[PDB]
Amino acid sequence: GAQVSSQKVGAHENSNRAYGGSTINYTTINYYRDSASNAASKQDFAQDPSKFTEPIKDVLIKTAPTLN
Amino acid sequence: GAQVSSQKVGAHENSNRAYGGSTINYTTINYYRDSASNAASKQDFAQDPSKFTEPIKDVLIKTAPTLN
Amino acid sequence: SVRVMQLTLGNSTITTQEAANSVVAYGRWPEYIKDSEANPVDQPTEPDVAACRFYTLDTVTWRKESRGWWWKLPDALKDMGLFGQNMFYHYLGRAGYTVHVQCNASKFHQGALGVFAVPEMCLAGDSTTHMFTKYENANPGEKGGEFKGSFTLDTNATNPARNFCPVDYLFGSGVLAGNAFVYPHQIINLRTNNCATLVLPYVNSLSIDSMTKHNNWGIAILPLAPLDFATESSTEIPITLTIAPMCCEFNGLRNITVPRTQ
Amino acid sequence: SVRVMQLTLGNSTITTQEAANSVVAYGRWPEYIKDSEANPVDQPTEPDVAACRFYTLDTVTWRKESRGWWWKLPDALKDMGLFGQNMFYHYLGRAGYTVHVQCNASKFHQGALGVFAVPEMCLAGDSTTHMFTKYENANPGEKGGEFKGSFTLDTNATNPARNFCPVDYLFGSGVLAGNAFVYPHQIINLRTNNCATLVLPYVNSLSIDSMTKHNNWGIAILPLAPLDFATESSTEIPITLTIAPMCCEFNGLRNITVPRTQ
Amino acid sequence: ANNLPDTQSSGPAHSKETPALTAVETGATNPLVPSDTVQTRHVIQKRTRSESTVESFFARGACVAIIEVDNDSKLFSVWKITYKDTVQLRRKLEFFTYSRFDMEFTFVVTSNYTDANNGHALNQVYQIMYIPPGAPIPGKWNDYTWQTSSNPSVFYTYGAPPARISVPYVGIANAYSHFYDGFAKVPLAGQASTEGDSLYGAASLNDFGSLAVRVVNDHNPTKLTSKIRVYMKPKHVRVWCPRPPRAVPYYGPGVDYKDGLAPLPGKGLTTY
Amino acid sequence: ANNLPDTQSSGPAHSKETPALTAVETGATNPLVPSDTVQTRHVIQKRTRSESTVESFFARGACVAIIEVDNDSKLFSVWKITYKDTVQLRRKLEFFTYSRFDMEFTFVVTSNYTDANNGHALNQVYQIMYIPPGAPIPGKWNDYTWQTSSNPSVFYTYGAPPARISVPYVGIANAYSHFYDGFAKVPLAGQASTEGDSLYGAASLNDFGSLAVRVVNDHNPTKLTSKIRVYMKPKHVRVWCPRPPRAVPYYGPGVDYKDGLAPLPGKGLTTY
Ligand SMILES: COc1ccc(OCc2ccc(COc3c(Cl)cccc3Cl)cc2)c(Cl)c1
Ligand SMILES: COc1ccc(OCc2ccc(COc3c(Cl)cccc3Cl)cc2)c(Cl)c1
Repeated sequence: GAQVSSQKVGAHENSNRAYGGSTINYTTINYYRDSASNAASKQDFAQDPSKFTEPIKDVLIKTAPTLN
Repeated sequence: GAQVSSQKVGAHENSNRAYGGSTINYTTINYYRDSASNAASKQDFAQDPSKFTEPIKDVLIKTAPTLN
Repeated sequence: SVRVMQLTLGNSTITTQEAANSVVAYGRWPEYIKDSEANPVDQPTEPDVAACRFYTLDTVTWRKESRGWWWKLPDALKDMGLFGQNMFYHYLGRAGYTVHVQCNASKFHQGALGVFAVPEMCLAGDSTTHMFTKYENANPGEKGGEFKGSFTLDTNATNPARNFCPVDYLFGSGVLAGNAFVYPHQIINLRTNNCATLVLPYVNSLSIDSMTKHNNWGIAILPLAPLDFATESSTEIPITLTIAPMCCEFNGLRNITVPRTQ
Repeated sequence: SVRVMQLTLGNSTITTQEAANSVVAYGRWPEYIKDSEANPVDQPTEPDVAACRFYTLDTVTWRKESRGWWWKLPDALKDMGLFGQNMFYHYLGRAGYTVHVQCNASKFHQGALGVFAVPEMCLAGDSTTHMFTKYENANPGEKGGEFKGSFTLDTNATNPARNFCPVDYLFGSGVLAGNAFVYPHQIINLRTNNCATLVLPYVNSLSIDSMTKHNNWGIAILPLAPLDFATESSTEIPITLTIAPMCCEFNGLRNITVPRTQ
Repeated sequence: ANNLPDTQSSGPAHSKETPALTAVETGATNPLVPSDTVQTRHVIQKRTRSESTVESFFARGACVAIIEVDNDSKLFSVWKITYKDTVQLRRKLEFFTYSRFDMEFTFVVTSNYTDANNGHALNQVYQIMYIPPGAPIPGKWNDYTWQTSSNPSVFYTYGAPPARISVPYVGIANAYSHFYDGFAKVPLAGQASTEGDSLYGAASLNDFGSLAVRVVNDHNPTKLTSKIRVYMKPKHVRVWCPRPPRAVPYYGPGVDYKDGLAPLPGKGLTTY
Repeated sequence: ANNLPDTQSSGPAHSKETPALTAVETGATNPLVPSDTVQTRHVIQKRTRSESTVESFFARGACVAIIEVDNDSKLFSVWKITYKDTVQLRRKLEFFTYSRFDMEFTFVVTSNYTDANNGHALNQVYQIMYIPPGAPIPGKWNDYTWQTSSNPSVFYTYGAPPARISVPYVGIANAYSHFYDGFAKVPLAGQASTEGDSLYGAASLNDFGSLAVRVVNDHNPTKLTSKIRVYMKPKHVRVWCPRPPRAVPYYGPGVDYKDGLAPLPGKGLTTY
């Protein structure tokens, strides 16, 4: 039940282990039945800001005149 | 996600385990997502000192006259 | 074009020749409750055309000295035809809205109105007692309320007003008004448009709620650039508000609710 | 449309909402010297974005009594940032230009400005001595010069002005102004447009020349229909001139040139 | 939590497309990038928004309460669960109208002798009992309620690493409401003014219950005080409807204000 | 971190190749080995440079600060983060101009009664809060800043193994500069001498922020002092541009000197 993800290496050691292998991976295993007990995975996604930045009914191009 | 490397055995015990097998290997597993949390692998490489010892434009042979 | 539109809901139609597009809040169009998000088990009532139509609330007048106006939904529509009837006869109710604010002037007038639709628009009170505003004052109905230029604490201990004291630059809630642009909005700049149109989906942490106890949306109108004309220190232009509920569905029918007033 | 544009050069952008198209002189867009037309053999410098950008020269004011204005290129840009530096550090220089003249008013104003780009715009002097205008007077820089309504001969023999005397209807050179339309131009008629935009390629009988000794283009602005407003005998509207050099390449680098002044 | 787009090189322009001009009346923000208004070079973008994700923004244990017990009714204390007793976490949560997450609670317990030269006590054990709305609240530091046959309790031994427990999403709605524009009651026509009156913006009188804390050891005449600092961290976070942040000082559980109403300093219009 | 080459046997020579002669004016070092100037035997080399790798050279926890707090404003202390408060680690880092690495911080905490026969206190808990440049600095040992809703804090219980945390490469440049030949400001022509003046060799006024340390327990009239010794170890190390090491005593954060300017002893030219 182990989950193996890879790390985003910031500072690199003068090793090939700093660039590949299990040496740039980390392992995770959940010990509790309730999902609330789990830690945060932090592999979180993003989205389009459009719902806030452009909640416009008739879609407009920046090059084209906004007021038409 | 375990990384298995071999050790450089210095003092040898009167065992065959001191010369082979998993007995001369060591195991590693990263527990943290951030690479900063990792220990140092210490399997570090070397390089050519030439950039410091001979930062000369026109490469010269030691047997041959330096001033030509 | 971006400027000419026609909105038809039920037996009511609205036309405009100077629009600046329309905003659909959070990019969500109003919808009915899906079976996977349903909660009350009884068969809902959906008045449809009888409730989902354009209702014109009272016209307010904009002057150089105006600070702003506010309304609460569904509150402002509680006395509107069959929408109000269904609201009071049912324990639970849900609806989206099409808010159409109207304000025309001339080519020699200036001014800009910021029209904001705020989910859970909680306003600040007038006393040192927290959350002291009483039901009757929090729910003015179609006449709504107004913003003030400053905070004035009610000190009458014998007869506390128990009312709101929404200061304009503090957006009536302790936040800076310039940041209110994070909420769905449009601007009625007199040199550009006649109106502002916002389509609001139902927003809440539940699929359906009590319309009498809870107001889902708040409409705030603030003069971003004050009204000015030619040389007439004296200038007044009306601001009419027309709102149409959408996808109305009610649950929990019983005897009619008659709330306490004034 | 023919009326809305945006020009971007380097770190500068110009927008207009009331254009009347743009003119590309002689249908030629500026370009660099080709190897088949090259003359100086040394490697050229091409500042690119540092020199090829929009520089705004001083704003002049148009009144009912104005006769006209004129500028010389590259002269008017000699003190403009890194363009001027490269001009003075090199023996030879070449450049094209994008001239953008700006002039907005209102719907109750009238007037028309003729904007002409003239190759080898030689102007008439003020004395009986031929070709007597001195270098300092012929090269006013960014402030340019003005047209006059009549010719007035300089008679001070002790201290001759040695200046130009450009009469407006004679186009400052002994030709009738109405025929100046044979030169690339645009008209800023207040009831139609805000500006005039002209793209000028490098014009000369050589591929490259001395920018300090020789002015390739001349910009002449004449009121074709005088400025008039409502009933205000008093009316002033500014005319701003923004020019951007294009495809600049210089040859013959040495110590900097410091020309004599005033 | 990802990458940002590269900057593409952009040259000069002379066209009828004008991205610089717009009309903010529509309610939209102009999506311009540098190359729209200036000449740009190609830049390979390596910066990411990994730390500004909704999760990383809240992934910190914030203090929400400091419960105090004097082991010489103060032999036990009760804290009504809330996030509004402190200001820092509260302000961050209020950037949004609704939220849904799990909670991690860490308890830092400290104690000391009030007297510099008097008294002595053996190591203390604390009991932190959660009393869900409805359960009997302790009247004495040692009454029957502390049997916890159903209420969750945490027994902490002084000196041990801070205690820590996780709580699931416990709301009775599909999300937690940071703002509730309404009342729990509707006053009906005809009833006395005392009737149907409730607080504005309040839901249940007892939303999440409270914590009852006590020292389990028999109290000695020695003067001792203990403090339990409660730290809470939202994990597995989802938030809805952004709102402008609090600009003036908080004045209670509501959006009420009173004091620091002039937050901005003076600065000349033409002063850099 | 590897092997050294074997010595090959070398016999006598009588040739026109003269590796012994050179010209150091070129800026190069003569790469001779023993067999170039003497007769050598074959030696199979087994020694390696495993311990002199850049990583192994720095792989040690060095003391960079000793923060002191007196639990009877001294109830809390603030330490501006730096590696120049001590000399040993600083001198090693300065063998290079630039560096890039992660950091491991270990905190050794000690405390004691000032009085041999007076006072008593229960076990202490410490809070080590990191205040990034910009965050509010504590004014009192117990003001709102200690809520740490966003700042990283470490709560240490006295007597527990030393606390330890890791920090990533946090520089705003692509590498840390051990030397900065410049200023943060350029004085412009015309401005008052008070204007545009800044320290030579200084970048930001607040590079990495600081640490705020305090004892969380309520202070007792007893006289107590605690000291937090901060140990830092660079891990995942990369360094650029070697420099000669510091020969004379340090005199501040800069390369300034004043006192021990005559480091070398006397020795006869012809004395072994
Ligand atoms: C929108 O932001 C929110 C929403 C809900 C919150 O509190 C809900 C809540 C409900 C129950 C418990 C009970 O948790 C505990 C238990 Cl079982 C055992 C021991 C100790 C605790 Cl501590 C704790 C918090 C908070 Cl603090 C912020
Ligand atoms: C070239 O050599 C260098 C470069 C940078 C350095 O310091 C950078 C630095 C930045 C932030 C922190 C903050 O670290 C901490 C945190 Cl998050 C939490 C708790 C405690 C600490 Cl301690 C610590 C050090 C040092 Cl000491 C030497």
